[PDB]
Amino acid sequence: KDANASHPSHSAIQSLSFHPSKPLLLTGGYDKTLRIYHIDGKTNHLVTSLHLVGSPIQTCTFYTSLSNQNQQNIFTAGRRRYMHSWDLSTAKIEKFSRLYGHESTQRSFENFKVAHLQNSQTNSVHGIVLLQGNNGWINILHSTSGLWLMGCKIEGVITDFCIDYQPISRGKFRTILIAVNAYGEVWEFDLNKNGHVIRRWKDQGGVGITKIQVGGGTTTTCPALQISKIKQNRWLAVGSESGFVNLYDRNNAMTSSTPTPVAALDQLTTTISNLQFSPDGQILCMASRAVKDALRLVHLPSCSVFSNWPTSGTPLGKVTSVAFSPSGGLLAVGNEQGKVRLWKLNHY
Amino acid sequence: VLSLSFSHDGSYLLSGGWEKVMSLWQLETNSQQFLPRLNGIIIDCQVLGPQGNYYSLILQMTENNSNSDYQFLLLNASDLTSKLSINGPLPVFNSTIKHIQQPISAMNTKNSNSITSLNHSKKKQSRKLIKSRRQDFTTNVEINPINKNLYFPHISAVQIFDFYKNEQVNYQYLTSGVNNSMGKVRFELNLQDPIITDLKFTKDGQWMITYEIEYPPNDLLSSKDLTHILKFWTKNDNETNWNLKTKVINPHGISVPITKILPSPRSVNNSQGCLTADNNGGLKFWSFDSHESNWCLKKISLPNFNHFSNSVSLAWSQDGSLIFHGFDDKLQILDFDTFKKFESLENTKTVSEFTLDSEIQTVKLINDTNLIVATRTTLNAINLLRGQVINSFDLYPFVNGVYKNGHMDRLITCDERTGNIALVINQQLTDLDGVPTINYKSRIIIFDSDLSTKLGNFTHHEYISWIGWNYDTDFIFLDIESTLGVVGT
Amino acid sequence: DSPVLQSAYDPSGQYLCYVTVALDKQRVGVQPTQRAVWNENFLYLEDSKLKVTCLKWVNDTVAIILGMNNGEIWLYSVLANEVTYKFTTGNSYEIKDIDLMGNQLWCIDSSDAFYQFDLLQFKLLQHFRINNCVQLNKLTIVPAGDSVAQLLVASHSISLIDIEEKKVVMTFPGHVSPVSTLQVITNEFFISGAEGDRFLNVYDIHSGMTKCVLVAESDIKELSHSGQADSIAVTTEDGSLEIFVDPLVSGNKSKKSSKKIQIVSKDGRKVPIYNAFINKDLLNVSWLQNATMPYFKNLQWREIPNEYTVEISLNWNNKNKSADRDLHGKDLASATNYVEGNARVTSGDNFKHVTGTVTVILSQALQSNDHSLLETVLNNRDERVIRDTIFRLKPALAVILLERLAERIARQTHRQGPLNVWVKWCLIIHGGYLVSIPNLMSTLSSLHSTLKRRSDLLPRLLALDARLDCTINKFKTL
Amino acid sequence: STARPRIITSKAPLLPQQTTPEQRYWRQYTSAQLVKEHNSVTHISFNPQHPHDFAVTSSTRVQIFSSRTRQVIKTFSRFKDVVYSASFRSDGKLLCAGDATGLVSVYDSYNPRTILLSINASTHPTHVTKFHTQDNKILATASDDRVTRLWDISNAYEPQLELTGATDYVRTLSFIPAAPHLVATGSYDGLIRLYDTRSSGSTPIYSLNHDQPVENVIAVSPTQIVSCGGNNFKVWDLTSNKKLYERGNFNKAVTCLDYVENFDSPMQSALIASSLDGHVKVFDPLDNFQVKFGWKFSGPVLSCAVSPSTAQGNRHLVAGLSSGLLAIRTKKKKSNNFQRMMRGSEYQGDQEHIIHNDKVRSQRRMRAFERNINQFKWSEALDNAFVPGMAKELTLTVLQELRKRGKVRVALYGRDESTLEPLLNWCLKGIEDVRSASIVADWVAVVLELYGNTLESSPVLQELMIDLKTKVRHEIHKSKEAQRIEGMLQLLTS
Amino acid sequence: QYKLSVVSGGKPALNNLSSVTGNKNIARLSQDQRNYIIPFNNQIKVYSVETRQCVKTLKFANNSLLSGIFLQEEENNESIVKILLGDITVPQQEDAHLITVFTNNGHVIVLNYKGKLVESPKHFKISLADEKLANVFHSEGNYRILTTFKDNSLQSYRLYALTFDDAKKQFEVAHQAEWHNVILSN
RNA sequence: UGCGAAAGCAGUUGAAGACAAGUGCUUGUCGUUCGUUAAAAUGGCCU
Repeated sequence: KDANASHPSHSAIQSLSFHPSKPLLLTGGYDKTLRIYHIDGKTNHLVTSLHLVGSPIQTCTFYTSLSNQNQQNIFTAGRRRYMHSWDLSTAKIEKFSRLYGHESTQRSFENFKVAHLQNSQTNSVHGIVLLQGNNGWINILHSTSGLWLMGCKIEGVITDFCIDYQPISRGKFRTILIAVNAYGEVWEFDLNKNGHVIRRWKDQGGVGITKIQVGGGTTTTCPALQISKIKQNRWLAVGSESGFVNLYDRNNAMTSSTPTPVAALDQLTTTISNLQFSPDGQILCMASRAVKDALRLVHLPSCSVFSNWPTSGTPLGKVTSVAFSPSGGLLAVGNEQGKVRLWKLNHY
Repeated sequence: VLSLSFSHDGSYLLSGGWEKVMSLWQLETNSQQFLPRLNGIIIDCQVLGPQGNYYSLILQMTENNSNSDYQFLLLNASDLTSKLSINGPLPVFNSTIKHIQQPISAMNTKNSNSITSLNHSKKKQSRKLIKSRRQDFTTNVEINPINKNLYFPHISAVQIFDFYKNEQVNYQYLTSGVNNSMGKVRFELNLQDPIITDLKFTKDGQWMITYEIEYPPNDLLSSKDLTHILKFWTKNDNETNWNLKTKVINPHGISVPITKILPSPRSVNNSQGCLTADNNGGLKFWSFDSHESNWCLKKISLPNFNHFSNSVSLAWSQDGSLIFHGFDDKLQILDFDTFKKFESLENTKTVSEFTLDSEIQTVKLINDTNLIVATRTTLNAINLLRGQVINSFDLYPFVNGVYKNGHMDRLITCDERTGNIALVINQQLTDLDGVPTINYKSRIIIFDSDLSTKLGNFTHHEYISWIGWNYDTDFIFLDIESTLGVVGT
Repeated sequence: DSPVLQSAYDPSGQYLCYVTVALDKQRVGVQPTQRAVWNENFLYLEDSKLKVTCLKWVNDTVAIILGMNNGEIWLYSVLANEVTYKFTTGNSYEIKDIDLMGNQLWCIDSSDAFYQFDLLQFKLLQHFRINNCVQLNKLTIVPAGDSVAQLLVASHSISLIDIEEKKVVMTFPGHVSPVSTLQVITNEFFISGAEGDRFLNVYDIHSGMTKCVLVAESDIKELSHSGQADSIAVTTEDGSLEIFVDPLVSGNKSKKSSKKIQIVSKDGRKVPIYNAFINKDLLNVSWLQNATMPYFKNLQWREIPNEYTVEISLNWNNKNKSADRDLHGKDLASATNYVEGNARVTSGDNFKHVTGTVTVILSQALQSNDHSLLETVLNNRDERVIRDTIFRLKPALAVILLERLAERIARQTHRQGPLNVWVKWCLIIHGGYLVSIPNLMSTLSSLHSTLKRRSDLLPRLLALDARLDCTINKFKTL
Repeated sequence: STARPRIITSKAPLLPQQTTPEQRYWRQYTSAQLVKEHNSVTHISFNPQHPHDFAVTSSTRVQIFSSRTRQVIKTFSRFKDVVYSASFRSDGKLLCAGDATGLVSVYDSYNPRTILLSINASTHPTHVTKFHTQDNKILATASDDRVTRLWDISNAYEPQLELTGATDYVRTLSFIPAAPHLVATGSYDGLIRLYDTRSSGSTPIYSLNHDQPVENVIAVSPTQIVSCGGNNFKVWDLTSNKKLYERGNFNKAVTCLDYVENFDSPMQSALIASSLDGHVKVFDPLDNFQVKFGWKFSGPVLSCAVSPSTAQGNRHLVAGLSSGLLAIRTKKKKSNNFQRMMRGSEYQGDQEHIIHNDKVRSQRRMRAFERNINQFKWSEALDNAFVPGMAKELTLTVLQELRKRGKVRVALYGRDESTLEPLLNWCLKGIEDVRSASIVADWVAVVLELYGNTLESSPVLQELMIDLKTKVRHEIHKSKEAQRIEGMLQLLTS
Repeated sequence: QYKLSVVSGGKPALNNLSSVTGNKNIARLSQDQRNYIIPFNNQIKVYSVETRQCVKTLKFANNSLLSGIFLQEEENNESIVKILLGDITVPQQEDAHLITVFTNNGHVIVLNYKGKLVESPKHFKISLADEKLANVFHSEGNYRILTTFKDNSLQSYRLYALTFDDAKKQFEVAHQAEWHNVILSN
């Protein structure tokens, strides 16, 4: 059953998120309403909904703290110069509007991600909010304090970024910011070492890049429930305006500094606006919001598109958001008509 | 810089001081973030929580020179909005109470102490308390007739205090001073914000009347003259804020202060008038005219004197026929309708002027029959119908030069339903050598309306600054330790 | 539909066990029903195909017995949050229904087989198939003391079965649809209801005859009965709860519900009831407040009227108030700023509320209140003209002239010079009339204040004059 | 923390004759149009219905003026002699006009070509033609026969009723609003006669004696009527048969009255009175018929009218003068693809459980002096105080705020002769007024204390000091004169 | 017929009597950070951080021990110097609702900030000779005290390692360090 | 500082010790004591 068929939305579904440990799906869009649904597959009811007056939702993510599992938040942002955090533990809603000297580099909060950072002075893990800004800037803030921790600048027009984790020891890990501009040059920063650059490389082929996304390990889409569950990501995907997706195997791609992709996918002909991986990384879901029914599922490591699905009668619509379930093997596709359709992969 | 603190990981510095602005310095990029216009100067900063998600500040309100007014403020880190703010009562005592020292600043001001000034000022205040004849630490507090809320005038603002919850309802500025616009530093600390010296409620509780003095800055032609402003405020019982309806600038003439305010009985215009008296010997009557939708000066008694005295008290009969005006040693009875002196056609056994031994401090009309007059020496009861003094008591060994003029009305209050009187007497505890020490003791005596018998006699271990009658059978008193007690049935 | 698949109160009704689907896996939760904390602990079924078919509480350690569709019957200890033991029937057929009486545990298989297990020895004591009993889905145990001798099963028609003979003693005509509820309300009567049927049949277990038929307004989901068989509660598909008060004691053939209970929120949304509980003078109802959160209420069903609606508070269009904020949205620690707004500013000296002559035009302008003719008269500046005009003016109009001149002098400061000769001539000529008239400050209130401001400004002007004298004399000598 | 307080403008104690809200309402009738007619405009009437046009009677012509454009849209010129009164029905479909030949001609309201009815009411001139307000079938005509006649519109061959008992020249009549049986006639002998039409009607049921010849009668309520004649107007109660009030505010005879209530205004009811001295005045029936506003015109005002309560557009006050003038014063009254992309913004959250509102509302823009005082730029704020076109109250507020912070010397530091002259040029005007004089004295004296040495060098500063000296001497003389007159007032009052 | 009583009054107690310390705040957040414990001159007030209401007030007048220590009429020098979360004397206990109060003259009081007060709270005294304890430090189950004394208006500091003897049922101090002529300390 | 209306009316800041600087001498300073009632480190306020 469709996820939001019980309580319809009044706009395109700009963002979808699954709770890390609960059967909850959060939808957000330009109608300024965050809607949380309990996902049964057969009833799919509405847990709650919150309307933020004057604040459209471009991106909204569930966050669950790695230290305390009772600390649960919803982080929400649109074109505005602020950001909202809803404490899910009357609603407790804080606003992050202060950038501690860097408002010139951050004019909007719409493109953000939430990650885990180990401070390594006390080996304590806290969440960080990474905001894309102008002039290649990414501003990284504490998720509770809202203080400006650090900032990483790449050259050229920054188009996307993502978070990778690398385990160092027992109970220790490092966080890497992977940022890509429109040319194809990719920077990798070590957030533990004051945000200094680990490495820089170039996307082979590489023009008009819109999306970058790691997969096969702990991602921002699928986080860890404890520090020992943190794994590195096997796959990296880069998606371009032309409809091309270059797919890199990280185990061989970290060495070259001009790596070769395992595959280059041209099944879609419009701009790649959604890249997602399964929690195991066996499926890469690539999608475009420019035309109708532009969603493809790619089997890895064979790098081959599935043939029987999707179908000429599949009601995908103009796919604006994609979410994978952490455990259930569900796929939620939110489109421009406000519908979030739900499917189950029977293998998972 | 009065307060310094670090974050836990040490990348940020919290600093605060006389500017009432809290600064967070990024120690990497040397850029700071401000939270300005706090309620007081920052004497303490702390970062709290495992992730530093709280800021705990201690803020002192240095506009009050009499006491150390601390506010404890816990701030949410993300919003920089107050999770909690904790006060006590904020009364402005007439003089500085024991062991209260002004904080250190760059230079010696009225609000602050310099580096050199602190050690001398502690000694000077201590030996002032030991040696000086005058010990006045009295405040004026109001009780709202509707809410039973205690109103403390705090210099240029008013604090509203919920008595039963022991908490604060509101804090509202009432003057046009510099106030919360900026934090005064260096020579700016010598500026004086306008002082609310009187506040009263109409019997209905719909109107609040505030009298204030605006002080000019130094080194000008206009540095000598003082502005006196009388303001009338209203509010609905739903909202908490008061709204300024009427403002009168120099209400008794230019540079003539108002000594006494007395709201009218219910019979006089549904308790929507007041009666203001100045030190030249003049009365004025103000009343709410609905057609003008404002307060209007309705009656005037001209001063017409070269006699200047701050010992002014008023009383008003419950039917509103008579006004008892005590000015210096004289006490007059005035008919309200003519607003002139009372004259009788028979002119037999009816004297409207009373000449007394010393200056009147309080006039209290208990019922229509009994009139208490407190002088600098004696406390007398006069029966108006009889024209005879019932009994007089000697207050001279207690109230000899201790209080300034018109400050015993803070100490004497009266019950209106049952007619009982409360009187409070403060005594300094003396050492075995004979030198009067710091410590004090207070006695509360509850008298009958005729002052014939003492219904109650209580001792309290601390100086009592203000006793007032709660509007149902209770007497609320305020210590100098900011505690509040009740002497009631 | 309903997110809760299966639910059951314990005996004494203090706790509720329910089954809900989380993504693709079922889970079992237990919530206390009395108001006087949430239970976050859940029993997750790891296999996606594995489902709970039936459930039954156990009256040392409280436990719930859960039949599965693989053919296993799990005894789940609620405190340890674990399945202590899993009974198996040996066949992969789903467990249609279960019942317990003391140490015995009886269950019916999907292939119409009977299995008796025992709890303490943890063994399958026996299994058997009885002829003419097929497609069975309800089993209950007829209480004949501590010893168990009779089972009551139902496919669509109810059979009474003696255990040691393994044969059907008595058969009852049930329902056209499969039997959904089968309970033993007392030891001579039992009750049966079916899927999609509003009717309940009460049968005598010895006579085999139908005593009565109880009818609900809608199709019946769940049934509860008090211990004395003096009240029966049913929750129906529409979400209401119907109470049949004293159904056994006796128009006699079919009975209608005595009381009806609904739950309506404040905004008007109907809230369905699943799984009520009834006892002596107490009734407990349950409903889902959020998507999958059970909430309970206790009622005294004897005191309530025949049609009762419970009003519960739900968040519909709630304005998200904050403890730290006020109603306006400002901080509570923040002080209220000083604002004048539209306040009238006044002073204390306002004592309101306390040939060739032009006297003809002046009088006409004063009577008509005519500004243009008054200006035409006031344009004349000859002292003889002014004096004789005011002399010929009536005494009453002089007061009006003084008022108008006071207003013009106050509003226009440059006319204070020329208009003062009119004012002074009025005061000189009409002085005696002004003495005779009373309330002179109230009538001439504008004139008094206009003169007061100018007269009050004098010492500052003199001081500034002296300073400017110093400076001018100094640079003049220099 | 606390939001910063806005700087409060200095408001001095108020002066006499402040702006009344009724004046603020009535002075919005600002745009004026004067149309010259061939003869005196005797009657002005408004259409009771939409679009609320107004009919104007001149010699031998009735003109319908549009309310939207204030231009004439219809013209009735069929009348052989001078036409006197023109009026509309309550529904606004018919227009009745009275002629000097005794004719009453009833036309369609917007069709001057078609004449539905023509009544030979009298041989004497018919000065009044009115339609019954309650009944659409009745036309009341008053002529110089001293007889008023009620006609049915259907059969107009004979008068349905004739009302007599007037000794001279009935030239006004009115209908009481609640009672459709009552008719009031006002005549030049001074008696307002009330007739009950259900009775005989030859004699009035009672009469009300307005001593001067009654020019006009109007009914402002079911109980109260207002009659004007002579210099005054009198408002009477009908049940008590006694006058409640009389206002003689005029020089010459009051010619016309109008009444309008529930129109969008501070004042709920208004009575408009026009006289021969060129004055049209507004009176408030709730406030004891006191005087609120007035207009003066170029000549004797025969007629006046105000647009009705339900105007729902421009509002007019119209006056018709004896000279032939008519004066009107008025109060004025992305593609589909992109939209489906961005459609969600106009939601407001009706179906949602919780609504959270912390959105920041825009405020009024801070002025430059306020910004500089906020940013602690005292010299820049002093420079921004004196700029051409800036209000004198605001130039006072900057000085008072700087004085209050104590920044007089700080703002005055570092000034040369060129930067000192705007302050002194404003102080030249600031000495004269009473509100600013003390502040000007403070600032000028601080200027003299700081910069007294540069006077000996700079010549222009010496000229400014001498000019301000002369102004100060003039103000001292004015203050002394005011103190002398105050002493004279004390002698007279005492 | 008339009875005096002290009902409602507030003055937050500050650790400013020492006047040499940098951190003057005694109020402490609880472990779950839902309650804020603030000393007053007449009581101890617990606030709910989430609801901004005073949940529980431990008034000195209601308890005999608290009135015996703080409200002594002879000496007003008694003031709460430190509040420590949990119970110091009992190890290995959660002690969610218990706090430990250290006064300047060495009294140690164990109180409940939730629920009704115990009629006889756990009360002890630290053996201090001619000293006023200015502060108390906790770290990983180890405790120290910093005490001011006088042997110039400047005072001097002694740092004692503090232990609790379960058998002796008392607090014991060992002289770890000493400093003289301390102007300021953070 | 004391009293007094706001105006005013009377009254007053002494020692000691230590240190610094200049050159035993001179001067200043005081997180010193005792006695009397007695300016200035380019440093300005959030979203």
